[PDB]
Amino acid sequence: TTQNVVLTKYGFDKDVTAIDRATDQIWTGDGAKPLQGVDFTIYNVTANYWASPKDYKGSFDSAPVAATGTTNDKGQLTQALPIQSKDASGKTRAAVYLFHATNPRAGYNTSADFWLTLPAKAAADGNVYVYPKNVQKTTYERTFVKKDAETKEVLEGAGFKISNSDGKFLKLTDKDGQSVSIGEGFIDVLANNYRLTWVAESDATVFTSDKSGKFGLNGFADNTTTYTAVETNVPDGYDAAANTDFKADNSSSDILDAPSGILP
Ligand code: NA
Ligand code: NA
Ligand code: NA
Ligand code: NA
Ligand code: NA
Ligand code: NA
Repeated sequence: TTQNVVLTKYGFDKDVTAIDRATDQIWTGDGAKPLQGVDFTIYNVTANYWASPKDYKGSFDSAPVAATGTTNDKGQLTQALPIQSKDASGKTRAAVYLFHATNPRAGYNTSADFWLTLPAKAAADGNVYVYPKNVQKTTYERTFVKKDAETKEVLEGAGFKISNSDGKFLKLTDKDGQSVSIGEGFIDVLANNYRLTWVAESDATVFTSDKSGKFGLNGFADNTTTYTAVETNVPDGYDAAANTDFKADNSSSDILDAPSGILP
């Protein structure tokens, strides 16, 4: 015999704190953003808890995995869980489950671990509703406009790589670390739930100026680190721009490409 636990992850403004809600309350978020693609492990902590209930403080040491999952487009993750389970001595008990975020949405801190006993108070539909809490982090972005140095008009199709002070280069991956194909323009890492990794130059992501000359991305961790934009694919008939040092300071600035001279 099991109960359906429905986990819903909402994203909140940095300075707004959610009130606790009972497990029999169906809460729309009012209308905070549902967070898709968030990974949770549910641990069966029945044995850890019943070792000494008054001392339990959220340990999942040696606890088996009851289930894993990922939030969907509604920020939701559903899982049927046995209401009873065994303690360390093989005695049957009311089951205790601990919910552990293993991969938070880009731009968010990991949720706090929480746990509960089953059977729990359920909503009118028979489901048990939980709502993990976390804090949105402040991330930063940078935009560049590629231009013709002579005409001052924007330049489409110029390719760039980005390096850090270690000489490693930026590669965008999906939430699971896999490669992704990146096109032209400003890349919305936050909306796409991408990750910034630092790799060898040959494996780096190439960013390309779009029809308005624009390229760049959001999702930088800080605004103090210096990075370097290096032009790797120069439009035909131009000379490469000098390397451009920058901070992810939410600004936009121009990068100039000089037309190649032709002599008689
Ligand atoms: Na997981
Ligand atoms: Na355990
Ligand atoms: Na018992
Ligand atoms: Na994620
Ligand atoms: Na957690
Ligand atoms: Na791009």
